[PDB]
Amino acid sequence: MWFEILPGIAVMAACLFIPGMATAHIHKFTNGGKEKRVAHFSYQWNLMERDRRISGVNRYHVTKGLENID
Amino acid sequence: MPLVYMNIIMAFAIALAGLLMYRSHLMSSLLCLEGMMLSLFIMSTLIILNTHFTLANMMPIILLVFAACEAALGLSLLVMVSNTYGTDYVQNLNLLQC
Amino acid sequence: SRGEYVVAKLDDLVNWARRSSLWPMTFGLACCAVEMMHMAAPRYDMDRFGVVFRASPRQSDVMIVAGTLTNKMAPALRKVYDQMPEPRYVVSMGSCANGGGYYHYSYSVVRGCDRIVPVDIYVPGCPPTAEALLYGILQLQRKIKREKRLRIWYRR
Amino acid sequence: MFMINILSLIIPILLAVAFLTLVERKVLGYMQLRKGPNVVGPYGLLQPIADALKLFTKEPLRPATSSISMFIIAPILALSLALTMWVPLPMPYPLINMNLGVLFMLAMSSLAVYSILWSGWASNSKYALIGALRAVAQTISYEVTLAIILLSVLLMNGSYTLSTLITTQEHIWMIFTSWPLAMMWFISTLAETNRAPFDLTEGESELVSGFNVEYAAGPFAMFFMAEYANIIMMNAFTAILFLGASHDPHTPELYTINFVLKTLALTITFLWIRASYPRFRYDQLMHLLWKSFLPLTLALCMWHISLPIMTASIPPQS
Amino acid sequence: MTMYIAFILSTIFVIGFVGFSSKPSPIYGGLGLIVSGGVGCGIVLNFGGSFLGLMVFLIYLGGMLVVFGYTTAMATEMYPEVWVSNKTVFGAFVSGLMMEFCMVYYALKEEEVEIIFKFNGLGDWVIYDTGDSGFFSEEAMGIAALYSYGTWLVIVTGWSLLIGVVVIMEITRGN
Amino acid sequence: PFFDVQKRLGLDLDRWMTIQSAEQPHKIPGRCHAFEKEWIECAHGIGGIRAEKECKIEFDDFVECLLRQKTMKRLSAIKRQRDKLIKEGKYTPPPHHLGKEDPRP
Amino acid sequence: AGRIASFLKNAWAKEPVLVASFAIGGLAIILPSLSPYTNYAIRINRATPYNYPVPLRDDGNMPDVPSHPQDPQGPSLEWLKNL
Amino acid sequence: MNIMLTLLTNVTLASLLVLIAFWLPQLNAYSEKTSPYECGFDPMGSARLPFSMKFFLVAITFLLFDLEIALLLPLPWASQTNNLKTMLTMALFLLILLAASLAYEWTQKGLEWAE
Amino acid sequence: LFQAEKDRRVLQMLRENLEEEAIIMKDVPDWKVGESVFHTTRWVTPMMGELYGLRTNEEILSATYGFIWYT
Ligand SMILES: CCCCCCCCCCCCCCCCC[C@@H](O)O[C@H](CO[C@H](O)CCCCCCCCCCCCCCC)COP(=O)(O)OCC[N+](C)(C)C
Ligand SMILES: CCCCCCCCCCCCCCCCC[C@@H](O)O[C@H](CO[C@H](O)CCCCCCCCCCCCCCC)COP(=O)(O)OCC[N+](C)(C)C
Ligand SMILES: CCCCCCCC/C=C\CCCCCCCC(=O)O[C@H](COC(=O)CCCCCCC/C=C/CCCCCCCC)COP(=O)(O)OCCN
Ligand code: SF4
Repeated sequence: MWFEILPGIAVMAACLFIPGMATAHIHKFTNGGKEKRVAHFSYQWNLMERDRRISGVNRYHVTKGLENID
Repeated sequence: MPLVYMNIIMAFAIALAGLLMYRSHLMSSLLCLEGMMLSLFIMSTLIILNTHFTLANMMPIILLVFAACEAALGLSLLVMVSNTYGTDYVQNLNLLQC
Repeated sequence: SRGEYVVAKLDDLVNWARRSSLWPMTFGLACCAVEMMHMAAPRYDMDRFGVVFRASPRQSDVMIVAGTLTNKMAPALRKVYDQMPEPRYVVSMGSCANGGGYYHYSYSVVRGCDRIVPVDIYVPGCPPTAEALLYGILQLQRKIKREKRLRIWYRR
Repeated sequence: MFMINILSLIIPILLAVAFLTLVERKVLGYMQLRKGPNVVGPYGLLQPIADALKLFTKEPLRPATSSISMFIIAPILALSLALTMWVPLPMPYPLINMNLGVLFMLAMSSLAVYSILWSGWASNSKYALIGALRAVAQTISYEVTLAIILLSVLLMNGSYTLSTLITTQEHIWMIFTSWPLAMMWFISTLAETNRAPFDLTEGESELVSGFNVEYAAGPFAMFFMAEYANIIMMNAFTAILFLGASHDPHTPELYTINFVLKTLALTITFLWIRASYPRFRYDQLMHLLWKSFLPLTLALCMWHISLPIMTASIPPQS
Repeated sequence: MTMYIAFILSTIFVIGFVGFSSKPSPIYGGLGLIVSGGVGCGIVLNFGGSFLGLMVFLIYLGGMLVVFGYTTAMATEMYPEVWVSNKTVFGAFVSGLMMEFCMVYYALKEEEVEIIFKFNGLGDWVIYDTGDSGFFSEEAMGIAALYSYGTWLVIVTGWSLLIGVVVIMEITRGN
Repeated sequence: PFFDVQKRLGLDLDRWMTIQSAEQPHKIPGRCHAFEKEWIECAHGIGGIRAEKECKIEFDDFVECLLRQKTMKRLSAIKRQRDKLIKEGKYTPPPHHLGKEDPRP
Repeated sequence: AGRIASFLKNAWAKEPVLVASFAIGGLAIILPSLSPYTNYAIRINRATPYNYPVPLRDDGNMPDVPSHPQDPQGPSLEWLKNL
Repeated sequence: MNIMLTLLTNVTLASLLVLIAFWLPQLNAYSEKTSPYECGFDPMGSARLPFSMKFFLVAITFLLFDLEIALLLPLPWASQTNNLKTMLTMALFLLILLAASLAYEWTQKGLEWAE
Repeated sequence: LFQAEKDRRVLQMLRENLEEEAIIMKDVPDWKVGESVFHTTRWVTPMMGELYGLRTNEEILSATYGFIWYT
């Protein structure tokens, strides 16, 4: 044997690994590697737009620290 | 009045005209009734979302509910009509001519 | 040359794909159908060769005529043979489907299914053992492997 | 960059379906004292490739009596819906993050049923029409019970967001809280995907092949691919809903691994149930859903509405 | 004039309405109504009415399935009519499409009244609210207020549904 | 015709939904809350016949807030004049009207 | 009270699903009225601040209205912290 | 925008798969090949003929219960209201009416198929 | 702080639109620059057409469908 079923299952598992993992990596690579923001409500969207305007590069994930308050 | 309002109104008018014209089948008339209900629902929710009438948002759902009743009603009647003639033709519903 | 090599590789790929997936129709007529069922039994396990029964003719690649073919059944057998999408193959199992067998001189028996449909492999016996039918199926797989379609097309 | 994400979410599920069939065939063989596909490549690993190539190099058939437009449209719609269902699910993070993801899944589930009906009707065949009507009856049987079960389960979640189900089950699986609804949901998923003991639409022993009896070659392959993708999708949804894996924000790999393992276990259980039981009658299936599942589901819905209020356990995120 | 997405969706809505209004057999009528229902779901998705659109799509899809069973049961003929299989159906379809094109050209080209009043068009993105407030969804709380505020509505709707079940049973009793 | 049972018993069967300015959940305001409240207050108790004429200004403002017809006409005229000017070529819009501005929080 | 035992026996032997559903529904109906945590649930729902608390203008006659959030005046959620 | 792209991608892939499935293999269809399928013989009537349904009443009731579902769905949000007693009363009343309608149909042989 | 910043942004956008309209519409003889369409003198919240009307299409789309399409 019954362990001859295991290889095919493993292949399936490997295939089922690809989407989720890949998605996570994408959500990192395009957002500075910090877990792409979730905006379910208008307040979170307003925060994202405010950060995008603050950054100056038109990218919300470019965060500004305390060093910008001279 | 924006374009989408015109398009929804024209869809309602088209469905109404389709209901007012009978070809052979009662099922198509019932479908026209359901289409008019869909157009009404879309228009209602568009107006309620445009002007933030929060307490009005339950109205469209209620609308849909009563749609079912009409639809349900029609289906029931249609069955009986078939059970009397074997077809849903409106041409058979003419015994009350005399 | 290069084109001939490419079409030869395509022939190998297509032939392997076809022969590794043979779906006989769930079609049986008489005694030999029981031995065909015994070929699907755990001891022989035709499934392990990629061979699975499918009821619909449209989803089948092979027809195994296992049993006597009568004059009443010949039109139905021909009709289910026609509805098979091509490429299609026919395997004649048992003496009754081969040449009439025990009922060759009967008034209501078709003397061989090759009168109705073209037959690729003849399996002899009454009935053939499940091993004999398995050998016939593998012989059909080899015959499919030997075929050369795109190579002949390229030489046209 | 998003197109790459769509492709990396599309191709692996197709490979997994091709592979799932091999696993399914092999498991059934070993449960029936036989081997399953082993000659074609090592341990039958190349069987899916052979099946795909053979089906796609075979001639498709266009019946003379069939209405061609619907006949062609139906498999396209089925496969497209089966692929679209995957995006809402979060593993750990969803490809498309919907405020109402569960409603999206329910709506697409309804959409999938229509494709089965259309293919049968367009075939202009008696068996196809019987299969289409059987699918109509099956949907009539399972839809309302499925929706009410889903609402009752999500009442403990506080929203229809699928990602929140990870946070709700941070400490305990929901199977320990709503196991009657869990069993009913498993039966509802078996009926939804037309799987044994509810494979009445195909009906191999009764209706030859059922709705797709006239279908062959590529369209049949797409139907079969779609059927398997729906199976995997529904099992993944069940694993997300009832067996909440632990998500580490700094390592999504652990959640992905656990989610994959649970999905595979549920799929193997599906194959097991196929291997172990006979087939229902669709009138008997409707009677089971209505006279047995529906009253208890209504009672469970009332109980699950009451319990947060009387227990002071109302979930957040109004 | 901004990607015309809402305009395109409303145009497909009215096109499906013309499709099922010409009455090309109930199967294709249901197909057209399903297309229009999904399109209207998208239309109200664009404005922020996600729950209502999904609900409309969900209710209609379920409703449509029942119609298909009925059409097959008692609303079928030997040769179902399609939009191009009959002179009357094709004429109605073409007339509806031409009327839609005429009204849309009359709207974009000039700001003149057709039925109700003269309008502006210019894209529906203009009539938005600039609403920046809320950790919730206004539509969500509006619908949820059916149980706290809409006690009368709930009572009348439930009584209507119960009476409807009794009504269909009585009508299809037969005898 | 009208049997005002609600007024007789003080029941509030369906009056909570009649107007846009009547106790929305979570105190969420309507789009034209102020205009509607002005029209209602200034039209109260004087009857429909009088409130048709005496109350025309507030109802005019309320209808404008609902439908934004005059604002649409004004904006369309401004845009048409700007388009004609740029076609003639004597306008040169400023950088902040072309996405080349300095954003602020 | 004697025949009802026989009726429940017959129902449990014949239709256990209906008995279970009716029992669950009756419990769901009657239990919330007898529970002391429903008021806690109401208070928790009321204490969630979706809305911005608009300040009150000072007139010198509000001993019970805080001037700062940390002041002893105003509602407290220590019961929620201990709940 | 992204969901539109995903739907377009899925539809494009399925349509192209049909295209290759129909244009790659060699097509040889004749009248006997594309004839309608019965088991062995020609069908007597047509599949477009009326096909009796024995669960019409169940279909109408499914419609009504489907709309009851639309009524019940916003309950997760409705559970967050301040006055929980009235919301609970309304939800219980709605479900009791649903159960009562189901019981009424059950008792009057409404769930039995026509014979 | 967000409330204050929003007030400042909308005020500055309205002032930019007002100055731009004063520039463009000067040629029209009977055009009153900055004329309101409401009889009342109280503040009326803008309409999103009065703020982004003179701006590019991308900003219009980001303001109108930016939140809805973000999933
Ligand atoms: C890009 C999409 C289109 C193509 C998709 C291709 C998918 C991947 C390719 C699949 C790889 C498998 C092919 C090779 C497997 C053969 C294994 C070997 O055993 O075969 C032997 C002989 O090998 C085969 O003849 C060779 C087949 C393939 C030859 C070249 C491959 C060509 C691939 C080119 C693909 C490019 C297409 C591009 C389209 C756009 C004989 O085996 P056989 O005896 O029978 O069975 C075992 C029975 N036993 C037990 C008695 C031993
Ligand atoms: C007076 C004589 C009447 C004779 C005719 C009787 C026929 C009509 C049915 C009964 C009368 C309906 C009156 C109910 C109107 C609802 C409003 C009122 O009752 O208050 C509600 C009280 O809620 C109760 O739940 C009322 C309903 C309880 C009765 C159950 C329904 C039974 C009706 C019988 C017919 C239904 C058909 C099915 C029968 C089984 C809500 O109060 P509250 O929540 O504080 O405030 C909400 C406003 N907020 C949000 C600002 C706070
Ligand atoms: C007060 C709370 C109520 C709300 C909660 C209930 C939620 C939903 C449950 C009700 C749904 C509908 C009820 C079903 C009514 C069916 C009656 C009927 O006629 O069915 C009988 C079958 O049932 C009966 O025999 C009649 C009544 C049987 C008992 C029903 C419950 C009686 C009371 C049990 C619970 C008592 C209170 C709870 C205590 C639990 C014990 C500790 C006929 O059987 P058939 O299926 O048609 O025949 C096929 C096989 N020949
Ligand atoms: S060959 Fe022998 S075993 Fe086979 S069908 Fe004929 S008589 Fe029966």
